[PDB]
Amino acid sequence: THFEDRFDAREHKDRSNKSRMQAMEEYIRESSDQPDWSASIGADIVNHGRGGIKSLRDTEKERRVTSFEEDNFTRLNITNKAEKRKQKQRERNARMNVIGGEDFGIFSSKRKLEDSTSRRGAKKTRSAWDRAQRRL
Amino acid sequence: QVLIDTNFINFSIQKKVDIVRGMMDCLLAKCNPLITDCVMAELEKLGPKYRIALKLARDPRIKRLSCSHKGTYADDCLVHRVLQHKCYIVATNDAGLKQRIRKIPGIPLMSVGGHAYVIEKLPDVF
Amino acid sequence: FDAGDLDKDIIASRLKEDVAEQQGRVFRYFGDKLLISEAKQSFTRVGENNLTCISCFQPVRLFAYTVSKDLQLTKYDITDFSKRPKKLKYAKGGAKYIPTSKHEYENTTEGHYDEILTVAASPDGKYVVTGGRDRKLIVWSTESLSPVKVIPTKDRRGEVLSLAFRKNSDQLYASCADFKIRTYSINQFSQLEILYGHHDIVEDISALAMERCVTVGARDRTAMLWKIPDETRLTFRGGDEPQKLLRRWMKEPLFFCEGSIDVVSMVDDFHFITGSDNGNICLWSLAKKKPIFTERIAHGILPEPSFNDISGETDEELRKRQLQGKKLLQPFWITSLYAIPYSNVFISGSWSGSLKVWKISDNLRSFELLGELSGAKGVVTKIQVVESGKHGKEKFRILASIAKEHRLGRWIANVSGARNGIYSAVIDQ
Amino acid sequence: AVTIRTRKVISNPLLARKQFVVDVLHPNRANVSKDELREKLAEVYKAEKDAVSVFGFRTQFGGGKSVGFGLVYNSVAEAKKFEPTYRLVR
Amino acid sequence: KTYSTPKRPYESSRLDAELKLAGEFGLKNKKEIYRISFQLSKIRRAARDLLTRDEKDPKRLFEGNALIRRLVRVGVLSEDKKKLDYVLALKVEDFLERRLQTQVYKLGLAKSVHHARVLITQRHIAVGKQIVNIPSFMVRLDSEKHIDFAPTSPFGGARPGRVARRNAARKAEAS
Amino acid sequence: SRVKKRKKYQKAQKKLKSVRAVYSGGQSGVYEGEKTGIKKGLTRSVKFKN
Amino acid sequence: NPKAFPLADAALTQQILDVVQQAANLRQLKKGANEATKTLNRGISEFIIMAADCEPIEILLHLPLLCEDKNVPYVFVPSRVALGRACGVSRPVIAASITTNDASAIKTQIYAVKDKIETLL
Ligand SMILES: [Zn+2]
Repeated sequence: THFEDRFDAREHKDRSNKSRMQAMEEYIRESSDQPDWSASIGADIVNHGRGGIKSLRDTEKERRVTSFEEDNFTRLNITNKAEKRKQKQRERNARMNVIGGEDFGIFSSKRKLEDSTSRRGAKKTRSAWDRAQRRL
Repeated sequence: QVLIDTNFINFSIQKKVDIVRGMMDCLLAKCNPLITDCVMAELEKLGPKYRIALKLARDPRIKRLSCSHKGTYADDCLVHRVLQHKCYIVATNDAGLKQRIRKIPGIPLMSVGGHAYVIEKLPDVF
Repeated sequence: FDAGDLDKDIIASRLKEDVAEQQGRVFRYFGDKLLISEAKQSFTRVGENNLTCISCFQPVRLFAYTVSKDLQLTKYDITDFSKRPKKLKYAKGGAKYIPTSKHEYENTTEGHYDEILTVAASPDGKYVVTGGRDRKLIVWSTESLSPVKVIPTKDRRGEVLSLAFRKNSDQLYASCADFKIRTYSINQFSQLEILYGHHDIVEDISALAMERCVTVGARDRTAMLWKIPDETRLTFRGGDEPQKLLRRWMKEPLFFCEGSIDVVSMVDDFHFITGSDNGNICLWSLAKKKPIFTERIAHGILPEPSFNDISGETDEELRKRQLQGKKLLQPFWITSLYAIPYSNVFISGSWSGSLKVWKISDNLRSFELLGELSGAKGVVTKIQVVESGKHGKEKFRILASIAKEHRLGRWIANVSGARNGIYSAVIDQ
Repeated sequence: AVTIRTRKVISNPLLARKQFVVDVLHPNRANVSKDELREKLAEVYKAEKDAVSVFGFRTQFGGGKSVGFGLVYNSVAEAKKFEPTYRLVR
Repeated sequence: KTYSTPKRPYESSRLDAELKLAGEFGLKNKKEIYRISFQLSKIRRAARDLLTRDEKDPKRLFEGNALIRRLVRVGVLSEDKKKLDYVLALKVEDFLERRLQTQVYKLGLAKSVHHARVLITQRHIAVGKQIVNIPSFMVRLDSEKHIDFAPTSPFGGARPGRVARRNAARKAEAS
Repeated sequence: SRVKKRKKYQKAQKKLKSVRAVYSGGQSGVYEGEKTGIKKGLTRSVKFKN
Repeated sequence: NPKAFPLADAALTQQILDVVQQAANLRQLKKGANEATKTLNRGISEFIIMAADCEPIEILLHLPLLCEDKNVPYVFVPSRVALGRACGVSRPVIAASITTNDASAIKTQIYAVKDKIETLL
């Protein structure tokens, strides 16, 4: 016949952030029983005020920058076509949705919770003998 | 705790909304709707071609509270339960009853229109 | 087999000069070697009263420090383990060091004017620092026993509650009643960085060689581990319900809810211990939020007050009815808890008059009683373990400070046979 | 005065230098004025000031602290060879 | 628009609502209620959509465990009300008690909400490490014990401000 | 505007003491009765109509 | 039959004394039996914490006679000493009181305890 034999980056690309739904992991953090590395109090808040406190996504993505800056000893900056969205549309996602540093933008979503889990999604017990071994 | 007319039930059927499930859409909080004893005496008195309203009125989530009156007339049973306490929230769609309650201060009136219900004198709409 | 994980090793292969930055666990297992039955127990009677803390410098001569509510930093020697501790120098405070303004930022008087609470010796031996309710951290030169630097805490509520040095490095961590944790360099005498987060006053802090400290609030029932540089922290909550204990025991005593977490010692990097007021010594683990082993009342129940005292009524059978039997009873608090680092052994001290020393199990999932040191009596506040000798066979000297009161206030009944002074005890092998 | 903490002390013998991230603590002052660090980062070592090079100081917000990157060379004549010209002029 | 105007702009009651909420809590205008009331209407419509849905449906299970736990941490919902029947009932006074105007005043330090408003906007009160000077700050639950005067503040432990330091220098040269 | 909100509510809390008799404080003094006076014929009580 | 009735549970001892500690810092706590007596006369007390282990039990037992006259709730806690550290006082306070103050940050928390006191009555 014919076969492509083509290498793919997208199949090796991580898709963890696509199905990652935030309210599902908030159950995880209570049921993990590991500690979770909360920062200090005044180390959170943004500009003496105006910018709402910190998202826990925000102390993650800013941590990703500091982990990147300490490796390469250099800084990244005001590069404009990315900044005009990702500072406008992101800091308005704060004031529209975050309240006291905790996100309430989850709850107005049409992204439904089922489509991540979906009765384990793939590798599903579609036959009868598959159902006996999950009982095993 | 919301009082209910005959008329609010009748236009609830024509506009395809549940009472309890449909009130919570307008009101956004939990509510305990409660038909008085005078109002149930009207719904029976409306007769045969309103009996599907009389089935929907007697629902165990719809509460009932008695009254001490000598009469059926619930348009004036209701305002008298409102002046003496002012904790209730009247659900009517009678034209004369709305005018009877819009003069009373601080009583959230509630009517049915179009798809869902509407409230008037609640300050805490949203 | 990964791409970046090889690259992570290559970059970290070149990484250099991390000694205290690298973690160390429990490796020292002399807990079965110790003999507590025949271990000698020597007590001393000092003239001052209401002793508060002991810290002891140990070289890489041995030494001892005491501080008492007579406001007296006192300079001692213990370097011979066969004799009682000996006076070298002292420095009593007083009321001549009361500040002039009494309200300003400045509190720069050289001496303590009211109620010291805690002491700690710098691990180089060059300095020693005292703290208290006078909201002044005064570091003292050891030799002439003079105030070398006085540090105002710059807050009206900032009374000092505990002092904690890093091992072999003079980074000084200090706990304060205003929900603050001040951190200090001592060689440069400068304020490092301020940590925040307890809902209650911070009664105890301890450290190791690493840049981490563990602090406890009193009533909040939380113990917090810290990163000093990244300024992040952990949260360790207790919360053992008695109804989960009682219905566990209904498948077949008393159980107590936890009023406070008072003291804490850090045994290694991944585990530590905390004392409570309901006699709990909880072994904690960094992987878990719940304690990895709870051991209920250590020193036992507090002695029940007498039947004649509580009623004030001449009918004798009526006196026992008011007591309500088991309901009135209380435990001993845990007012002292310290482990020699990286070891299987820690000591608990209270006013039951028995320094109940515990052995950590080698799997580090529970601990177990070693023995008791019954020579002391009355309220015990602090514990410093000082070792000597060769590598394998080590002579020790537990030192504990005994007061008739607690560090922080009276809160005490029917203390008896208790003298102010140092309890010394040498355990061999 | 000032107090300095060093994190990730990484040695690069290709350029024959000690790299580290510098964690500068400002107890009350305003800032640290990099010439004063090139003084103080020298005398924590043997460096004879101009074999150190500090550049990446962005402050902790609200003051109190600043974080950046320090380059400590060996053999001070090498500082003319591997540093850029805009750090020679500083 | 971060805030929606109500369907009834001018009633007899809605005007006498916003007299009181601005009166007791010391608000600047009519706008600062509607920023609160719009965000609350997001949360309350979310809670009704979780009660349209059956129990053991995971969207009611997980997001319900999220929303209640999220409202504990901002201190609006008390911890004992750990059910979705209570997150409906919270009115807009529950958010305004968590503002820094009232939470300074109700902690002390003020003598009045309007005096607590002035202490915020002049940078005296501090929330943990960072000094905070916006009064609608919405203090979380864990942050509540920590509200205190700044160390660089003359009501705290610092030097006096200019109007004492000018007067203290004035009495020296006068005398 | 934050003053006119203050000086309205502080003005519209005096009116509230005049429309109804709003609760205030408790009784912290010593004295028992009333300063403004008793009327015999008022009956400020909501009567339950039939 | 016992004179120190009602005595609180161990779990309720925690929830009471923790509310006492914040009311100590907010200055709504008035400390001492002779001071808690006065707030019952002024009518401004919320509820009354009493120590069961103080000797005698009758030196403070006038308060439930004074509280039930005025419908003010009251409890017994087992230790005067553990009420001391909740009080922030160097000496054991054997009787405390929570004053009614409307500018109370702990107002939603006091009424959680107060409702768990009337449960005992
Ligand atoms: Zn009727």
